[PDB]
Amino acid sequence: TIAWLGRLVIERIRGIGVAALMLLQIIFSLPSAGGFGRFVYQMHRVGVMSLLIITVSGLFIGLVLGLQGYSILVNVGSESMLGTMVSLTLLRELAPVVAALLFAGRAGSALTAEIGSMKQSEQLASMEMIGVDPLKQIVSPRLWAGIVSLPMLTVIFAAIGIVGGKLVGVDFLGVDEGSFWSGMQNNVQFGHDVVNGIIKSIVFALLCTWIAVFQGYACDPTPEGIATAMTRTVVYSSLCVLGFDFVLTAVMFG
Amino acid sequence: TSELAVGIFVIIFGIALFFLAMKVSGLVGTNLSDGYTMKAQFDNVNGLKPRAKVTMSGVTIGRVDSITLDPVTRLATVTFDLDGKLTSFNAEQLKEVQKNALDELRYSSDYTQATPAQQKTMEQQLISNMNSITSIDEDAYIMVATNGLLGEKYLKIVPGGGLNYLKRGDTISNTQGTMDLEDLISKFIT
Amino acid sequence: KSRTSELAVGIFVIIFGIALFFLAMKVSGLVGTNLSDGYTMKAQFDNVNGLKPRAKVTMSGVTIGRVDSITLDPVTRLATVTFDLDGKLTSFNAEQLKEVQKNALDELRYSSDYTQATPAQQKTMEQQLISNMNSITSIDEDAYIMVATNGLLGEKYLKIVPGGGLNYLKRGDTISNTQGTMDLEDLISKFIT
Repeated sequence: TIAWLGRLVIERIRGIGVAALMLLQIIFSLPSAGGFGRFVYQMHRVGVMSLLIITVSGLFIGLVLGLQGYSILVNVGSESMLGTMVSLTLLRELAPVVAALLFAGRAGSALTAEIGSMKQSEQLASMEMIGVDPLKQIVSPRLWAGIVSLPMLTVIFAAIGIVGGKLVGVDFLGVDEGSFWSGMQNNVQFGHDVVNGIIKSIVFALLCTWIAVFQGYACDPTPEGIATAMTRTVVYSSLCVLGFDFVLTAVMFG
Repeated sequence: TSELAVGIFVIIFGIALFFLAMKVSGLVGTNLSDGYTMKAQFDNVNGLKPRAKVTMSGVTIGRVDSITLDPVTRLATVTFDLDGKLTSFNAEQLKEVQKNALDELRYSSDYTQATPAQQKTMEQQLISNMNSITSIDEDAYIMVATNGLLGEKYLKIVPGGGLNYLKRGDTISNTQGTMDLEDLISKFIT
Repeated sequence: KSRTSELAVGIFVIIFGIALFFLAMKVSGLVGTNLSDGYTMKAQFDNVNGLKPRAKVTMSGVTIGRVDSITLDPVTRLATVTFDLDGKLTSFNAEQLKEVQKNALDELRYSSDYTQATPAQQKTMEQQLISNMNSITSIDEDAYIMVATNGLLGEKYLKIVPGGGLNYLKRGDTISNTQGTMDLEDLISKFIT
């Protein structure tokens, strides 16, 4: 009856312990430099194949911020405020979260599904007998592609969001280019409004990809488990991004 | 074993269900305070908001509760909510008032020309009255006020002294005025 | 695969406990920290209209502390405000203290009359006047407090105006000399109407 929940919680938490151990091995020892020349290939499916989604969302978010900012800011200071609010919002809160979640979706479920199949088909297992450690051959380049790709995407998301904001806020709705640009320069500091967006992005890139690899590399070889793993990678990295985003922003701007 | 699964079930499960309800109602609608209420007349409550602050010496005492109009006198009536721990405020205060009564009463012809029975009657009504006051003295004004050169609204409730108190629930009578820019302009006032 | 199971839980407990700590600790950068040596002081006022908890305290325009609480005494009609001052700025460096202790005594014994006291009395006064200074800050005997406005719009804060005294107040004591704000209808009643 009740003990059921008890057992569920106990096992899920044991699994986090396992994930921590896996992460340690993959990051801790990677001497096979000759085979890491392929991670550039792996990046194709994490980074290159995801620009379309990040770019389109960045444009819609920029345009939305432009319109909502404007309808509020006409009562307070659009001439000075569209610039400052569009750029701070995108650099501090949205590029690191919206790109992080779209990424967790598009790259995250695809990646976990792929590791999942590698395990389910027994293909991965056959490598143990050939002496090729699957963590160094299969997992390593996938985790690294995730680390590099999300941060570069995060920057693009914001770059597009700025275009979106200006396109409506300045060009269709009647605001000065001068004060838009100077306002942004007056209030946006590289140190640390641009820099903190990047730091949060690295944290999310590691946490989110780490989960996707871990769940794909599941214990139970049952077909039902692939769909379960895919749903869970989206849910867990999604909450983790929001949880960590809160703490990091609390420090960075508090 | 079930030994652990049961302990794990209870923790969090039995916290989280109550947690969601208590961490919301305590923030959006459930409260408890030793509140008292009082009524007042005004000639012109221009712009005073329904949730504006009420103050004595600048310490927040309470809140504006409700602002209404009497259509046949064309007067405004405003009700207050005052927090008693900051105004009545304890038992010692009653004793201090009784002491002040011993100093202020019987300091005049009221007792000099009165028989002991009349003097006792005056002391007895004093106790009855003071037993239910919230320490705003009868000489007090009420007026409207504001945060500053821009912002929201409030009510200063200053005082002026003497052994005469408004009973809790009564109406502060001697009130006056507002400030309005329309009239300052027509009168050419600085 | 029974043996691997245990280790896995131990890893969880440690990584999780660390994560809980990280959150509890890191948020202190903004919430729950006094950011000071923690000395407190009290003062009373006639009118504190527009102060907030967390308004700044200053000396010579340098941020020196915080306004922590405001309360009203119903039978005196005075407000009581409690301060939090930072000892790194308000205490004397011990070397500076040596100077303060000695110049304070030179005035007290020579401009004033301690040298006319029985030498035993002179030593007693010097010994406690000075050991008492292990309890003091730089605000002297005649220091004022008054409430202050910040900008031409903004929240009200508290100003300390030192200078002219010889002795010092002990941390935990009450500053006696205070002056209240002016309300707008009463600048008008005093200077215009």
